Amino acid sequence: CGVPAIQPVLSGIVNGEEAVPGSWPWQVSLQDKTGFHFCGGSLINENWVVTAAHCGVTTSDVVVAGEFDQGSSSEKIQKLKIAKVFKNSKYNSLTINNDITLLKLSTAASFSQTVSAVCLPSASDDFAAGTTCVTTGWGLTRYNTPDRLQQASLPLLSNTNCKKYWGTKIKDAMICAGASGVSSCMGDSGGPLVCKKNGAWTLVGIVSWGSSTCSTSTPGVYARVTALVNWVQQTLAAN
Amino acid sequence: ISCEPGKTFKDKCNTCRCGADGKSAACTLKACPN
Repeated sequence: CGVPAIQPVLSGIVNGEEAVPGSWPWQVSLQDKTGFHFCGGSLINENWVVTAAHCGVTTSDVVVAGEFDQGSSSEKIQKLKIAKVFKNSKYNSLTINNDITLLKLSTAASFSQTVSAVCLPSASDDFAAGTTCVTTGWGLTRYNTPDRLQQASLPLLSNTNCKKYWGTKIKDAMICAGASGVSSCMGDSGGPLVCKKNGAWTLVGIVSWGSSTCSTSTPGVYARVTALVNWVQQTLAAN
Repeated sequence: ISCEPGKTFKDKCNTCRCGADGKSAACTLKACPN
């Protein structure tokens, strides 16, 4: 996991840049019956996708893998149906805490050079503040919806420094990043925030919430995967 | 933007919590059909 067949190129979502096609193989798009993209997500293995609980995904939605340009019709993509939705029981819709949902596919995904899985961290893993990580998505680039997958590098913050911005809204199951020139925005929800650990890209955050105006001077908020991995493991082990 | 401080209102398809100054707010980042 975490090693894309097509190596990504970073020259270092608002103020991001266009990514190399197929360089973020675990990035999927969640679409409704009409084909409307409403949230992002990440493949963790052939049968499962992880995304945000607030996205409100149902077994009537579709997972699209291997995509780059959403306006194109000549890409070799995979439209996968959803078997079951597993929302985290501790999700609080008022505080947006424990913002994580698992999707069991009704048909396994076919791995290739444009479709593969991202690695999951260990609950004890240490991702230090200041580390430069990456977030990707098809969300707004300006307050303008992009056709092509965007990417951005940004530093993780410590929850103590994030509280200076959001106060009591920052819970332990949350991690912040940004406030450095770029910003997650509408349409990015459920997408990944990845950092490289021992050579492999690892999922450390899931786009959750932030500035209503996608300010590039305010840190974005993501669900902290290390505080949620045990739940993921239990769910997988039981299904 | 202008909203009731601390109040949890709902934008299009996203939900938000008005800033402690009624001048801003924090919202989820979903894409809405409208």
